[PDB]
Amino acid sequence: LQAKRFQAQSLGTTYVYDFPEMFRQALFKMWPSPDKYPKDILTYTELVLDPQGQLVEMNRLPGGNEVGMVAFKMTLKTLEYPEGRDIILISNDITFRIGSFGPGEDLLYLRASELARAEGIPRVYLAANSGARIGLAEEIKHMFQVAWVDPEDPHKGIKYLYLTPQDYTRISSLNSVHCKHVEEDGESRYVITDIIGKEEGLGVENLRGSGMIAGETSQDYDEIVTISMVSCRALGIGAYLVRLGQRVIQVENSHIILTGATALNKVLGRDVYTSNNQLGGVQIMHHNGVSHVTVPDDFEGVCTILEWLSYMPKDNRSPVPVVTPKDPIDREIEFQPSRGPYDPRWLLAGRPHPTLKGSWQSGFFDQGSFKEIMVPWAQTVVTGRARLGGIPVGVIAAETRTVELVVPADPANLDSEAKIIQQAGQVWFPDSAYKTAQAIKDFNREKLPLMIFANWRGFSGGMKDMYDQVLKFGAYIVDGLRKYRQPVLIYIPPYAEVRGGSWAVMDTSINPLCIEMYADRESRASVLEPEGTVEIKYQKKDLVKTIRRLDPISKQLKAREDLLLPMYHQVALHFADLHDTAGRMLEKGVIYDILEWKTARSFLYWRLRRLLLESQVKQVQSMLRRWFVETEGAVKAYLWDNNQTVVQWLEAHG
Amino acid sequence: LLQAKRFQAQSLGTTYVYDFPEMFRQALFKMWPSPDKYPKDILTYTELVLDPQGQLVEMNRLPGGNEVGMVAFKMTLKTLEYPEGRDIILISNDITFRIGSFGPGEDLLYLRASELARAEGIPRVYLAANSGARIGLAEEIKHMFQVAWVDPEDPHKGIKYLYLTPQDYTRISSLNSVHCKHVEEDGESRYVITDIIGKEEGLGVENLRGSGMIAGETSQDYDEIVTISMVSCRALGIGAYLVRLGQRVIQVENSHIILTGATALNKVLGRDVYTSNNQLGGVQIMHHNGVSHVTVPDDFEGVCTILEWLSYMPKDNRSPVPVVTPKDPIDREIEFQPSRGPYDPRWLLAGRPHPTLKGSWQSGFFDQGSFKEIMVPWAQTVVTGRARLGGIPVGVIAAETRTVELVVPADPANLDSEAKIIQQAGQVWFPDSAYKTAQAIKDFNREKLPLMIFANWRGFSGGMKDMYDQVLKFGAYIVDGLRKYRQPVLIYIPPYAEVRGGSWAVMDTSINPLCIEMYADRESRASVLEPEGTVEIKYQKKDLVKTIRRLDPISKQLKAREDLLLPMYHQVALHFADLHDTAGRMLEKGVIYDILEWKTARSFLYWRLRRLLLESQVKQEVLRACPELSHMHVQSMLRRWFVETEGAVKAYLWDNNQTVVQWLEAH
Ligand SMILES: CC(C)(C)OC(=O)NC[C@H]1CC[C@H](CNC(=O)c2cc(-c3ccc(CN)cc3)nc3ccccc23)CC1
Ligand SMILES: CC(C)(C)OC(=O)NC[C@H]1CC[C@H](CNC(=O)c2cc(-c3ccc(CN)cc3)nc3ccccc23)CC1
Repeated sequence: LQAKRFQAQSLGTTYVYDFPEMFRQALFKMWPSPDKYPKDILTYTELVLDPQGQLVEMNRLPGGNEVGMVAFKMTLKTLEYPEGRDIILISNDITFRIGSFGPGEDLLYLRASELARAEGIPRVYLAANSGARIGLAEEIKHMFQVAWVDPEDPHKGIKYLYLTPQDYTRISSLNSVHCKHVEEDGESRYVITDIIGKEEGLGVENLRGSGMIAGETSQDYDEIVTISMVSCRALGIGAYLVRLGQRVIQVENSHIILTGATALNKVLGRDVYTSNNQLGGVQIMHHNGVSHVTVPDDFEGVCTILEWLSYMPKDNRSPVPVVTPKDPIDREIEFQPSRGPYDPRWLLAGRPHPTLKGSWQSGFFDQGSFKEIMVPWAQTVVTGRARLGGIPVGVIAAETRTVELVVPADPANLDSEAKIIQQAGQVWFPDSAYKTAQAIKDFNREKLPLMIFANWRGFSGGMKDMYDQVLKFGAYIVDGLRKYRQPVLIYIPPYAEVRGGSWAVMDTSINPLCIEMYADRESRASVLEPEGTVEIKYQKKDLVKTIRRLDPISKQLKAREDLLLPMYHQVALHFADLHDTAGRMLEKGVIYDILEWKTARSFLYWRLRRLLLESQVKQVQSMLRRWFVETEGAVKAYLWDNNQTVVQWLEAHG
Repeated sequence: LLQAKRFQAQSLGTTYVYDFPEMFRQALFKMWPSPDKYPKDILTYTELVLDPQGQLVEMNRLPGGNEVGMVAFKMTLKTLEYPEGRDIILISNDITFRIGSFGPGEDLLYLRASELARAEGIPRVYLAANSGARIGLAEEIKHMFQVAWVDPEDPHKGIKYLYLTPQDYTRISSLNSVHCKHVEEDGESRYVITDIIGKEEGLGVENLRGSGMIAGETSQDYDEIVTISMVSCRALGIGAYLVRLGQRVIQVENSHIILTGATALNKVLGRDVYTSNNQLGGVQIMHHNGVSHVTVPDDFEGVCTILEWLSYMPKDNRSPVPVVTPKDPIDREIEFQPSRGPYDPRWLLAGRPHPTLKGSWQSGFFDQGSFKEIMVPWAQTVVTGRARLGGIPVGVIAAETRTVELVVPADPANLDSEAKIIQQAGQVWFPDSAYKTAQAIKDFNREKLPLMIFANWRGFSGGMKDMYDQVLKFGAYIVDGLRKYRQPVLIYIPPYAEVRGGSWAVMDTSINPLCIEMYADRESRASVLEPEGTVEIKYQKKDLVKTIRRLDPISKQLKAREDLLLPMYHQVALHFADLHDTAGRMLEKGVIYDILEWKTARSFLYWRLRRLLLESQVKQEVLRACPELSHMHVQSMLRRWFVETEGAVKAYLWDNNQTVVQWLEAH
């Protein structure tokens, strides 16, 4: 017990059978107000496989593992689900054969993953592995013979390897070797054509059990909630498993590798790499978007899992867990967006008052609810989870400030150095387009609604960015949104803009059943900005036609026009901006309704509470409207355009 | 009379839209074998025009008479694959009508001809020669609006607001072209302009809802039907998006696929960085990154590339693959012999027109002249294309073994940038070639094509820069693409080729056992690690020393004998680890269907693919009436039906592919 408990702590990780006590303890932390802690906060049954190759809920004593993989079906008690929520907890045993994957490790991972898929409950995976198992025939190793090209003289080569007829006969019929009988020199010998071995998990068959678990993981992300935690290391198959599950928590001083540092130096020849953390540590994986969040220790990772889960429904057949809000809906929004650049997280989470202490300047979402993912990667777009009157939502927000990308130096070219790049705010770069698509896909498979705070000038059209695939990454936004199954609320806040190519990828017509567009009183939208519109449709000739109409002096002339030209151009710009308003967006029907920031929280809440209520009842629209008319009256029918009325009605009638 | 529009298109380096149908006709004559066996009405088409209710109607009319800068055609084409005819939808911009800009009607006519191709489940062909979303200003309000200056002496002080005189607010009806707040400044009535709407439709944000409409439709099209796009002259904004959402792109030389022009970007940067639109989205960029699958010198050569791509694709999303009678026999051996060292894998696929003599050809795996590659300059460690195996069209993916020389082109925005040469080791999946592979898998799956993988991978790139460039994300896209694969997948490791660890994992039969079939050659290899790797962890100096003591007569002083024997008994350990990596082991462990031989692999895999295709159609007819039956109820039915007709003496021949195909084709 303490021998395995030492081997794990010496490797910096948590011993596998101690993990459920980290879950029971973190549930106490997440729980609000003691004394009133619930009875049986954490209940579980260890998942083991029987000799029939089938899973069984049998409960034993810790340490008694015959395979280097441990799974548990658990029931957790949370503020979201106080009676309990179920998950499947798979984990690698870092003590047993150094966390390698053999047939028995692949099979348990598969059968527990298939059980979570059948129930539709979250699959939480704990990674600490050495990848697929490796093996040579040790029986054949201590018996095999060599036939040299010159028996003097090891140089010149080898003809083949053989077995003495006594030894070929001794290993039966056991099927461990394929041999061709040969009469050479004067002795009978069995040329080893193929080495098979009388053991499982020696080569090729460990890849079939790797493909098996990759395909299952691939499919789970599409039907259930998958979460992966990297502790110590994730190698080859272990690294691909975390990726296919998409939501990765990387502990500090851990690595997500495909091949090791020594292995890569051995192939390349020279000593390129220093460590495995270099190749796939936090500085690589938290920065390129493979890792969603970093944590100091395994305990903190256990907390981040439950934290993410608190935004997610119980299973794939249950709605989002809406909780009684502590922060009211009847409040205005203290924080006010500026015309110039600002941090979009203020717009979401609020901020401490700029001058006053210890005051808080409120934001769109409920205080303390805004939890961001993929923070260091593709900083021109903000991705995360939040709560709106207790409704957990997926959050996507454009960054308006110029950001800093630090491409690290390539240890492979000794003349390489870190490339520093500036990325302009309100722009979808190849990376930010990828991030926006990825968060769309991830939040859709969590069965979460989506909230986008829109502020985009367009996609980057520069040579490098076009070479780097912006066209391909922008197309993935259009499809992520088309495939969206829950409500999508698109909002342009005050002094924000959505221009040409950006609107086209998120418009109501891509998915009208989910997408709804809301524009602020002070927001803008058009094909080009006024400058672009002015240069094509409001040229110098028209500009001179305007002076010779409005200027009373313009009745010599060239002296008067050349003075007013930069002034009547400012006129043209202002004229063009008047065609880009929310007033025009409403007249044309491209948006649902014009919003006012201070009251946008309360409006969007009731509209969101409505849509989620309306969809559950459906799991047909005219049927819902007629049932309102039937119960409230044909005289009250005008209130069907009022969300609070309809919300309070749906919550009552049912 | 309309020859001026024809002259306006020639000067823009493109074809006039009403001349494209006659190019199709001519291209079908070129692609028709031996005259005069030319079929009656090789091309028959109708023009698709929108009615005033916004509905598509079939019209037989004279050219040059469209009142929207978009044109659509419902074409019936007589080809070798379908001699009685196949249907396509042809949509194209009209570069002479408001410079091919996308307005209200242009967007509705693209959406309606697309939905018709969706509803009919047939190919949708789009020819791009556009200018992106249409822009405009309210011209009426322009010659009438007033400026309220903050200091009118003195206009340099700025603008307070723009307004209307009481006179002009009345004149402007009942027209709803402006929105005003009534003001009393100084003493006279002024109607402040708050919002300019405009009389004419298709100015601002309504064009972007029309763009979102067609974007979402093309995105659906690609997933459901065959999508092909060609680029002539230019593809701007929404136009660039359309070609990409359709995925399969032919870019004509000298044309550009861009989001924003060089002039506008230079104004935005405040620096004269770009000199041409070609530096942004010309073939130098689009053909070198995968957005453009192929390039052609002119509009007629690309019209030929569409029909060429179509010759591998079924007539609709319901039909089977167009199987043509083979001119190149199935009964033949492959002449080209893969080497132990690197070779061009296009020699393994298409052969070569003979090394010594000249020669016609030294035969390859596929039928002569049938291999047609896509994405030639992009991610050169993987080869992607289409080909025919005894007249069966397939998607082709082959690992490249030669060390590829990648030229990273100079960034005119970056001052220290030069044309950089990077080395891409053969047999390795990099962030770019993993992406290229998953792109081909996903795209060929939507063509409803069987896939054939000629595998030779050492694994994925594990270096720091490559891990940072997303090799895990892209490698995972191979898993997701093969799992969702719907037609047979024939993976084969050629002679002297290898599949190691990480590379087998992404493509194993367990990902899609209903589709995936694994075959290995007698001279191929596979395992978790390369011999050198297996020997490094599992056959250490301790075991190496032990062997020296057991197999060396002299080793019975000691330390000196073994030190001069260690470099050689090490090579012996490599020989030992390599015999675990043979096809013999792969077959024993049940990881491969069978061990094949290079010479006879073409004959073998043809009858197995003919079998797989024939049986899948039987399985479909069966699971149409009773979708509760499985693949195995279908397997034993045909198996027992064969029993039981031919034997039971010939029962062992249910395992022979040619025999079952012969029984199938006949029965
Ligand atoms: C440069 C950064 C990194 C900021 O981003 C990009 O590379 N692209 C993002 C974005 C940039 C703005 C663009 C919208 N452009 C305009 O509204 C605009 C257009 C034209 C213009 C003129 C003629 C044509 C011909 N159709 C097109 C544009 N000229 C201008 C001059 C000054 C300021 C803005 C503009 C979207 C992409
Ligand atoms: C080769 C490059 C760096 C261009 O590509 C990669 O980044 N990844 C492909 C990679 C996949 C993993 C593989 C490591 N596997 C081994 O089996 C291995 C090979 C050799 C090895 C060394 C030298 C030679 C040349 N005589 C051949 C193999 N040495 C090792 C030492 C320790 C552990 C594993 C290995 C490497 C390829």
